[PDB]
Amino acid sequence: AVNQSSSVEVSSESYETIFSQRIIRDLQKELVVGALFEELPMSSKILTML
Amino acid sequence: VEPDAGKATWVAASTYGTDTTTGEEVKGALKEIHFSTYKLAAKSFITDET
Repeated sequence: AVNQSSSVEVSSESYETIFSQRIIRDLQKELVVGALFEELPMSSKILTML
Repeated sequence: VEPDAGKATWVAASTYGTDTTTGEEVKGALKEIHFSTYKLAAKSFITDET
């Protein structure tokens, strides 16, 4: 398997292989409802108007 | 390789004339010892993948 040959030369089991420090990610769904509508600033708790 | 004894027979001393005994010993006898040579051998391989 990983442990190949076995007649006759020196070969190991696992943890021989090089590892990588980069991270990959799939193509996530686009962001649109969270970044479309206008902000209204407030400064209390409730806002009232007529 | 040589051999050793070699037994000279003593003479009672009644007679003269020479008139000498000598134990009848082999004048030149030698022993050959012969040597022989063995061979240790081994083999190892390396597969083109490891």
